[PDB]
This record gives sequence, C-alpha cells and structure tokens, in this order.
Amino acid sequence: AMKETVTMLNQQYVVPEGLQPYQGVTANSPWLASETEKRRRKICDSLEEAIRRSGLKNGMTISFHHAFRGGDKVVNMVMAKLAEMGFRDLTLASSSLIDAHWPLIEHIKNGVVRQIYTSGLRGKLGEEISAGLMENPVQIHSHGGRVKLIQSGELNIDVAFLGVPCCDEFGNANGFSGKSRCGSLGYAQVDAQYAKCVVLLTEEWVEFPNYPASIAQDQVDLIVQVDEVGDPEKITAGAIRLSSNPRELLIARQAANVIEHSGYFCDGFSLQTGTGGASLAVTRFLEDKMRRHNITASFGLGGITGTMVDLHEKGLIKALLDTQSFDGDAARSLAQNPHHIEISTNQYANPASKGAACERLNVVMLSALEIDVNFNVNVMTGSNGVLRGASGGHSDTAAGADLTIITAPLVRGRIPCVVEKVLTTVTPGASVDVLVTDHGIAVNPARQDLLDNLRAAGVALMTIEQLQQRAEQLTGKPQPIEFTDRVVAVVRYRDGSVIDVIRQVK
Amino acid sequence: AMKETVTMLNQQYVVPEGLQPYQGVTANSPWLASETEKRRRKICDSLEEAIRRSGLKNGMTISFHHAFRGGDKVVNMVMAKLAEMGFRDLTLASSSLIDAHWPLIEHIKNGVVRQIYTSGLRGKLGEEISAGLMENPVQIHSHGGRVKLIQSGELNIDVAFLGVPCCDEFGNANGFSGKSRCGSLGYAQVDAQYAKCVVLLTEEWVEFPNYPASIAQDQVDLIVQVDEVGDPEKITAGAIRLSSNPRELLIARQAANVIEHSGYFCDGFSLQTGTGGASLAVTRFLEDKMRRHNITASFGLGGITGTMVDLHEKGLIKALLDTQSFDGDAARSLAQNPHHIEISTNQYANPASKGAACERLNVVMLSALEIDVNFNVNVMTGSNGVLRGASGGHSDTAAGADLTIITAPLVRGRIPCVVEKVLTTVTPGASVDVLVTDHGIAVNPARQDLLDNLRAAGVALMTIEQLQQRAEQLTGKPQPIEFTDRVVAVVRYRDGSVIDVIRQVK
Repeated sequence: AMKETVTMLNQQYVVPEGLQPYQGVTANSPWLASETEKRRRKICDSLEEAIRRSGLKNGMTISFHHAFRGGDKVVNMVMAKLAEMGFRDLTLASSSLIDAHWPLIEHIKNGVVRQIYTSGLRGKLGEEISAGLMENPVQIHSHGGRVKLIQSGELNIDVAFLGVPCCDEFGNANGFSGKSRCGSLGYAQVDAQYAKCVVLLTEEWVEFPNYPASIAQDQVDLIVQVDEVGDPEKITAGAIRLSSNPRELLIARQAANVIEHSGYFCDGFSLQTGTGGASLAVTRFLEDKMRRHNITASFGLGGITGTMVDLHEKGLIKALLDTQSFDGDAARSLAQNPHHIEISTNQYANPASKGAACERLNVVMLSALEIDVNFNVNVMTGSNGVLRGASGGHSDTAAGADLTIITAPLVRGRIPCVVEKVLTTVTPGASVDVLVTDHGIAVNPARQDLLDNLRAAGVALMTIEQLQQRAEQLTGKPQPIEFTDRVVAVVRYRDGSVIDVIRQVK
Repeated sequence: AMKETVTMLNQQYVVPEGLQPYQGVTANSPWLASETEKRRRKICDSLEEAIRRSGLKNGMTISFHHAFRGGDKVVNMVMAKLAEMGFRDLTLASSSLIDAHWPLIEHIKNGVVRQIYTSGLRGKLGEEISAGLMENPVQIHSHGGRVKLIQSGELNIDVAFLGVPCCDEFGNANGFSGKSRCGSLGYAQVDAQYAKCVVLLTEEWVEFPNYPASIAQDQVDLIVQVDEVGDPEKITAGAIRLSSNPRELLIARQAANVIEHSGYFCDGFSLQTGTGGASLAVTRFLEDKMRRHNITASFGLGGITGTMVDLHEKGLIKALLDTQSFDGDAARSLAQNPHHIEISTNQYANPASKGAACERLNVVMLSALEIDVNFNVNVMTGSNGVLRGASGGHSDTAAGADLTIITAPLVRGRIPCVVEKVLTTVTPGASVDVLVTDHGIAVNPARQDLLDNLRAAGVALMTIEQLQQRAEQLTGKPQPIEFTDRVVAVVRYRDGSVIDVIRQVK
C-alpha cells in the first residue's frame, strides 16, 4: 500500500535513513497476536528453560548479586545447571563470592569457568585461588569499580541471574515480600540495566503491578520460580547488638572523639558506619554527642544496619540511603519508612557515576586487616598471604568521603595490624585520614588541617611509625610469606587502573 | 611504581586489554580535590552557562518533555537563549508541542531549528508547517514510538532540557514540590536515561536527598534554577468535573454497556480511560456496574485524572500507573498514595520495551477527529487537512489493548466523524475494535468474538457503513480539499515504519 511513497520520500526529501512502509500491528510485535502471550511470554517453567531461552553460549559472561549474603543459593544452583548442560569457558561476574560458594572449585577444575571478576573472595575458594586453581588471574574490583568496568565495555554481561524473593509476571521485583526478604536490591539494579539478558529467579509470584519495582518490567527478559534464593530465617532476623568487646568500645569511643573534634561534626553532617566491630559501635557514642550538642545528620549511607535505622527513627539521621540492607530490621525499615531509600551501586560508589552519594560523605568508618606506615590498607589477604576478604566499597567510600577513619586493634593475637608494608594494597593511604587503635591515634601527615584541629582540642596523637614499632614489640618481626612469581589476582583500583597484584602462596 | 609489573601482566598472562597502573585517587576524578565541588560541580549560575558546559554545537539534537501541558515555559525559554547565542541546524525532539510554542516559527525561519520530531503539533505552529514552513518533513511518532526511535539510534539526544519544579544539588528531581507541581515525570525519564547530556531546569532547590527521585542523581549532568517551568496556578488546579452534555453522556452509557458485555468485564480487569468527553465520562457508568457485580479492576493506566484517582481511593482500582498526571488531584495522589505509581514511557508504550503496560490492558477508551469504514483513525489533521492534533499513545494503547473502543459523536457541526476514508491514518483499523456514537455502535467485523458476545447480550448494533452513510446524510458530500504534492510531515507507526504522510494544504 505504502511502498511507492517511501521510495519517493527517500528521493525528494531530507529524511532518516532506512524508512520502511507499515505492514501490520504485529509485524515487529508478534506476541500481540495473542492475549496470553503478551502477558506471559517471560515465564519459564524451569531454570533449564530460562538458560536455553537466554541464548547463553560457551565463552560468555554471566552474573549474580550478593544480597543474600552467606545464605545465597543462586550462584550454586545456577552453576550446577550450567555444569550439567556442559557449558565451558564462562566468565563469572558475581558482584561477590562468599565461602558457601566453595562448589565453584570443582566447576573451575572442570573448565566450566575460566575467568572471575569479583569484589570478594573467601572460604575454601580463596584458599584454592591462592594455591593456584586457575591460569587466568582473578580481576578484583571495588563495588563501584564493577559498575565502571561494565559501562566501559570491559566487563560485558550476556546473562544476569538475579535472585529475588517476589516478582510479578512482567518482572517487577523487590526484596520486601516472599521468603528471603533481603531488602535493598541495589547491586542487582546495575545488572538489571546493563546485562544483555536479565533472568529473575523468584521465590514467589505477586499480582501485577508489584510495588516497589526495585527491579522493573522493562529491564527483565525471563523469570523462573525457585524454592529459595537465600536463607529465609537468617536473612530476616534482626540486627545483632553492638559488641561488648571492651577493646572495640575503646576504639569506638576514641573514634567518636576524633569525629567530634574533626571539624565535620556539625548539624547536617553525613556518615557511613560499618557492620561490625568498632566501626559499628561508634554509633553508640555519636548518638550521645549528637544529643549533647543539639545536632542531627542529613543522611546515613551504605549497607544500612538496624542500629542506623534506630537513629533514623529517633530523628537523629534525616534520611537513609541503602544499597544493601545488612539485617532484617534494616530491610523492614526500607519497606516501611519513606526516607529509608533504596539506591543502586551506581548512585552509591561508581567513580564514573554522574552522582555517587559516597562523594557527599562527611565521615566513613572502615576496618582493616593490615595498615602500613604509608596508611595503605589491606582488606584482601590474610596474614598468611591467602585471599580471605573483600575489596568491597572500602576504597570507594574512602576516596569519596571528607574524613576517612580506620578502626583496628593494634594486634590480633600474635599478628600485628599496623605493619611496615602491607601484603596487598586495596585502599591507597592518600585516601586514609585517621587510624584509631586501642594503643593510640595516628593522623595522616598529608592532613595538616586534622592534625591542627585534633591537637587544639587536646586529643593525644601518635605517629603511625610509633604504632608500628609498638606492634612489632608485641608480636616480634613477622617472617614473610613464601610467594611464587605466579600472579593469582589483579587488584583493580576503582578507576579501573591496577593498584596491586596478589601472588600464589607456597 | 606499577608500570613495570603491568607490562609483565600484559606479556605473561591472559588479562583484559589496556591495563594501566594506578596513578592517584583524583587522576580520573578531579572534583574530589575539592570537598565543596564534589557536592556542587553540577550547579550552573545561568542558562548560558549550562548551554556552554553542555558542549552543544550546531546540528545537534535537543529535547524537552511536555508534562507542563499548555503552560510550558521551558521550550520557549531555551529556544530564545539558543537563537540569541547563534545556534543553527538543531534537531528539536520535544515529546509534544502545544500551541504556546508558536515562537518556534520565527526560530525555524531564522534557521535555529531544521528538523522536528514530535507526537503533537497544534495551534499556529501546526498551521505554518501545513503551509510549508520547513523544507524537512516533521517526523510524527507515537509516545512509545519516540522511545524506540531513541533506542534504535535514529533519534540521538545530545542535550536534554528538562524542566522540573524542585530538585536537590545532585539532580534528584520530582514533580511534587516547587510551584509547577505537574506530578508524574514519565516522559522526562526516557530523556534522562538516553540523552548524552542531561540539563535540569529547576525552580526550587531542596535538601539532599530529594525523595522520590523521578529523575535520579546518576542521570543528571547540569542544573540551573529558573523562575517558572510551567503555569503553577493552572497545573496544580484540581480535576475538571464530568460532562453535562447529554450526547456525550449517551455515548458514555453505551460504551459502558459494550465493556460490560464484551467478555472482558471480570474481576481484575485493567483499563485506561480518557481525559474528557465520553472517554472520561464512561467511568461514571463503569463504577456503578463494578459495584453491581463484585468487580474491582487490577489497575488503571495512563495519564491519570482525578476521577481515576477517586476510584482508586474507593478501592475499585487497586493500582494506578501514571506516565503523566492530568490534574493537580492526580499529581497530589501520585505523591501520597503508595499504589498510585509513577512509570516511564518505556514502561508505558514502547513496542520494543521489555515490558510496556499498555500490553496488559483489557480496555482502552480513545477518541477521534475522524474514523473511516476500515476503522482507521485520524487524530493528527482536522477537516481542512491542517496539522492540529497529536499521535500520543493512541496507536500504542490501541495496539496493546485487548479491546479498543472509539467514542465520538457521529457529526461535529457540519463535519462528519465517520467517513469513507480519513485524511491521515494514525491508528490502523486492525487495532480498533468498537466505535460508539450518538447514533449507535459498530464493531470491527474482524472481531467475531465481540459480535457474538454483544449480540447474545442484546446490544443493538450497526455496520460502520450504516453510520458513514447516516453521517453523509447529515453533512452532505464534503468538498475534497486542495493538498499540493509537497510532503509536510511523515506519520511513523509505533514500530518506526511509515503508516502515512501529511501533504501541504493549499
């Protein structure tokens, strides 16, 4: 009907290339021909069907998110199927690997996976990577560094496998209903937007439209119902209380004093606190100083904890921003409280982001496995050189925040935390402002402002060299670990550049 | 420092290409060198500054959204500035043009704009285009058609000029505070995701973080404060009450009976009603029918009006999905009601969307300038053939819905609505199911299911030929109008194909 007039348009007018004439309502939308198909096209009756429909092939990149924490079931469940279907040479871009992912070892041995990109490696899998399980070095990235690698085209995800506790038929999902109610799906939101194919694995179906749509319908290709995506009763349990380890309460009291006299403890300040140890417990002492002064916080950032929810509920922190809820109290507050807000990892920590909330932070509390006399921080490798930790958002929040505090005891048993040179640099010292330990406080000399402020308030300080010599005094000189020349992991700084390598341990 | 070892990685291992060694925390994030800048980098002190920083050149594509309706001030405001700065050959990709955009005529003559992409063209600007104002034919797209054009890469927005009533310094904007509280920002959300550079023109600053973030901080490059983006008094005004016209009420009653007996009027049906006339007033007779049966709808869709809001608060509609609020009542409901949900156009009507909600519609009420005996529908050109109309989501909801109902009086003064052949096909007859007029109902003969159901329920019917002849009896035979051979606009069907052209009127 229209064939001749399109020809003419192309010949006589300035028009867009490739104009074709109309040929029916369903020509490019065949599912519209059927009123069941257009509603139900995404449903998959089995995980195996999802994988076939997903178009996955040998050599491709696949992904997962880690909000199910230690009780994740999705990585292993999907890996097993891909192994049974005979997939080879895959790239595995889980945002993080926990020790319940030890079954990956056999998959790597059988050639199912040839490349790993991750922000965490622990348990038996870290041990095996350090012994030399793979020819290809693991690429280790910060949480925000992951997003940047994806956007840059280096890490291209072909199929995302995203576990969710509830979903509708169209793919609107969240973490507030179902069994494994994890809360924030902020890690999943990155894959939801950039993966070529997004497969949701849901525990429960929900009436369209599902609200909130943490993951939305226009992001989702395939959906399958499974039994469990995490550990329902562990994931929904409430916050564990602050530690009663008096050495950590000492560290946290000290760190609250640093904040108080830092120059940043004013009305409207923003903070990120940690999930355990002193870096969590600091909140107890801050709450007191905030009530003492007549001040409140503009926002709390991170993976939110119940203790931080608690301060929001008393009016002390005006809003919470949540890329991952760390307990079921946080998760339930994200669902119920309107200023407890879910954000993606792009809005959190990406150095290439147009808007990363971490760059608006006044204070962050970070931990450390080791810190050296250059204030360089190790969070990846144990004292024996073996991969045991997570790069995570450590270097992202440190870079972004105005004031970055490392809380670590001087010594852990026979192992010193302050050392001459850390085994692996994850977070550069140029990013670390204060070290707070149980044997004193050391300020980075690059921060003359802080030195002055803390000196003038009568906070007793030391040099990091003094803290180091004291650590060596209490633990002796530690004999170095036996490495081979073999590179086992590449530590990519958040901007994508390389900051260190991890070698194989004899 | 690391240069030596990265070399050794490139040569001895299988690693990603182009690995560079770490060189500082702010190497690729210079704004981090200033604690004030990492919060404020995006703020512009004027519109000129925002246009400078945006990197806009001649021959580039710019965009605007149309949520401020007839009261829009952004297009004129920005256009004035661009012309005053000497920009040439721009592509204008506003989602719809209203009659207050007549200042665009001078800009086109002076060559500020050389190409238009739009869904609507009305008022003086439509008249001038039809008279042959421009060498290049305007591209007319549906609401979802636009998204697909942007996704296909045919329409590439270089800079998006997005008016908002309020936002924080980081770019989190919504339509619920400030003055021009338009409500849903569904159309802007597509520009926000897809434009190379996104400029927000806000009228009010709010404290970080603005919740909800209809436009999110990781989508915004630049922000400037302006006096007004819309017409505050009119934008925020409540819903205009239903028709008092008994003709329209007659059409509404009959459309409600067609729906009742179609086979689609079941518990949990979805619907989209209109913004006026019978297509609005149908709700009034649907409500009583719904209450009569124990029926409630699963969701309403569209640009929501307050009458739809009202049925939701009554619990007769369980969810509302809102790509554009039409009254200040809908706007205010979007803000306060958790299940009055804001969605984007991609979620609404993109044919190439992974999940477009109009595709889950049982029933859609639409309207018509004309409709012919093939049920093809014209909503772009008036009876004199002049551009005075809008494509909109007309062809989108029609194509996705199970049942599409057109409501129009048989005759408008001297002008028949039912004709042999429409001047312009916008929506194809194959997606048009039923026509309801003040002279009777006619069902597309392609819908044998509909015919059987409406007959069995004793609904009196007519052929569309019976109505066409009756309208020709009431209006005489019309003087076929003097088009020239010049093509003035191209009608793009939602899939990007060309369904019709519009010729210059003599």
